[PDB]
Amino acid sequence: VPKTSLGSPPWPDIVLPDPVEETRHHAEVVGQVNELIAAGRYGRLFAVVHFAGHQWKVTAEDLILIENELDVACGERIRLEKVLLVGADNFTLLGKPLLGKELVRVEATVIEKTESWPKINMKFQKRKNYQRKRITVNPQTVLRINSIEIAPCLC
Amino acid sequence: KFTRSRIPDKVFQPSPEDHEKYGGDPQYPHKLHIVTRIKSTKRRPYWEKDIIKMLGLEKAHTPQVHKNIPSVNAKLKVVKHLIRIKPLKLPQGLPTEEDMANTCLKSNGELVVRWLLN
Amino acid sequence: TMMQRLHLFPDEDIPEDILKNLVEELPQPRKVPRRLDEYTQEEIEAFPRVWSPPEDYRL
Amino acid sequence: FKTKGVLKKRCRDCYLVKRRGRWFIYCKTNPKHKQRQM
RNA sequence: AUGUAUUUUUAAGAGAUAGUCUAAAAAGGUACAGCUUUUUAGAAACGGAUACAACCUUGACUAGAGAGUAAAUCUUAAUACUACCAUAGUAGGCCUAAAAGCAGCCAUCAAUUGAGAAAGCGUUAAAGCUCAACAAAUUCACCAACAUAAUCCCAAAAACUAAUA
RNA sequence: GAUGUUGGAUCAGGACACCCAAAUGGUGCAGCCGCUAUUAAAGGUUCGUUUGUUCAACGAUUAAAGUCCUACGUGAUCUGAG
Ligand SMILES: [Mg+2]
Ligand SMILES: [Mg+2]
Ligand SMILES: [Mg+2]
Ligand SMILES: [Mg+2]
Ligand SMILES: [Mg+2]
Ligand SMILES: [Mg+2]
Ligand SMILES: [Mg+2]
Ligand SMILES: [Mg+2]
Ligand SMILES: [Mg+2]
Ligand SMILES: [Mg+2]
Ligand SMILES: [Mg+2]
Ligand SMILES: [Mg+2]
Ligand SMILES: [Mg+2]
Ligand SMILES: [Mg+2]
Ligand SMILES: [Mg+2]
Ligand SMILES: [Zn+2]
Repeated sequence: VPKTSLGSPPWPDIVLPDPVEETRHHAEVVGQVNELIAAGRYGRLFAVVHFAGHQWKVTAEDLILIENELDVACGERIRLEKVLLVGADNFTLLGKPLLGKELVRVEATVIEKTESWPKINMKFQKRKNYQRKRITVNPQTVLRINSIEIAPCLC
Repeated sequence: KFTRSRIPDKVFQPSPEDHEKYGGDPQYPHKLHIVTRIKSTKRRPYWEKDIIKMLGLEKAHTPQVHKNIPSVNAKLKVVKHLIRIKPLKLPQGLPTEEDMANTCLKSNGELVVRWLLN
Repeated sequence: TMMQRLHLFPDEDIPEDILKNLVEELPQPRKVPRRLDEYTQEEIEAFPRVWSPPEDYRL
Repeated sequence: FKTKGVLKKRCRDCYLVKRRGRWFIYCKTNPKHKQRQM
């Protein structure tokens, strides 16, 4: 097997660590990040949330506009549950494909209940004499996001 | 002319390795079909549109369940190129009353009776 | 407009102005093959002589 | 010369050569056998 | 039987009755039409076939700064012919101006170790050139292809970091 | 609820299936003429008698007096013999 431009597969060789060393290394790394959470060294967190059929990027003091009516009194404090991502300058927690409740918590307040600005929808047809004009008004809900807290427990 | 055609019986006589290939059990045939509609009924002759209205296959990519009796099998045969057929499996057995609220149908073609405990 | 931001030079001669403001070197898309004389004697000696030539044949 | 669809050697002395990405029939004995494929 | 919810009657009503192409069976014509004439199917997307009425994917609402998929992006190719050598009855009969293998009929014989009573050209007929036969060797093949139009070519490019994307 | 239709005049754009000029193969090519085939479109491609005529005949010449297409080019430029 001499070297010809073909006989050698065109890509870098794959170096894959042993599962044992990886289990140790993981236990250790998770341990360390865990020490950062316990310490309180995370400056500001941002989260990726799944709400009302969309995904969002959320941080404390921020604002989002949800496209349908929720049944909540105005000013109540909601706790969002399905959480995809959590991240901070030094570290990031990734859910498969969801983050466990005990690990992280994100609490928002509903600010505004509104009807959306009129959306003009009109179908038309060439010389069939067909027009249909309809104006749409959509109930909307604005959320202030208050807090993202992250608990020490990670194993 | 164009016609309703026919399928000769040889088509439907399975070889021994087709059992191994599709994972059907050679000894016992299976009870229920899960039939999904993959393709459109447009551009197709009216009698096929009929068959698809009878099978309850009205809108695409929704599963349906049917018996494996010869009567239903005939119609399926007529439309067999528009549909997807898979045997329904019941690992946990038949659903009883208490489990009616907890039923779920997985893409294996597999019915799960107890779904999402607490 | 973007056509204006492209600068083409026939050889390698470029005004000090354009040389001085260059950030980054792009990788060559095609891998240029070597000639015969390029190969280190190590590499040529290292490659198998595939067939056995007869002596009485003139080359 | 002749422009032809199919070249065929007319005698024993026609040799068949490819030049300029065409097929020619050249003949030294008689010139009238010269042909050129199109 | 079976899978479904449709069908028949009764009472009122109109429009419509100047169709196109695609697949299939046929007619007529030129086994010609974006041709005409019937019978059975399909179609008339805001997505593909760049552009597009008929082909293909899909059937349908109203919002979303979400997702999974469908038809589909345009690739396919095509080559050579080589040695060395050549006497014999006998220009076999028959014809024919001549007829000598080689104008046609008959015969296909027999020397040499090996050479057809001859497959080519050639000559008025001869004469003369090569093929088949040994002798010397080496062997690898054979089934070959096809000019052009009128304003100005018609994405640009590209052998390759892994795709049931 | 109009895309005004033959031939000329003027001005020509293009094709190459070259009539001339330019390089060449083959010849039943000695040379002179020729007859065929290949490659080449920058430039040329006449004046008259008779017909409304394109076509055609005929006189005289030219290196030649090409074959075509462009709404049988071109009438809000011209001419109407037809
Ligand atoms: Mg009509
Ligand atoms: Mg009528
Ligand atoms: Mg056509
Ligand atoms: Mg019909
Ligand atoms: Mg389109
Ligand atoms: Mg829908
Ligand atoms: Mg002799
Ligand atoms: Mg003998
Ligand atoms: Mg008008
Ligand atoms: Mg001109
Ligand atoms: Mg030419
Ligand atoms: Mg010209
Ligand atoms: Mg005209
Ligand atoms: Mg005129
Ligand atoms: Mg005009
Ligand atoms: Zn020859």
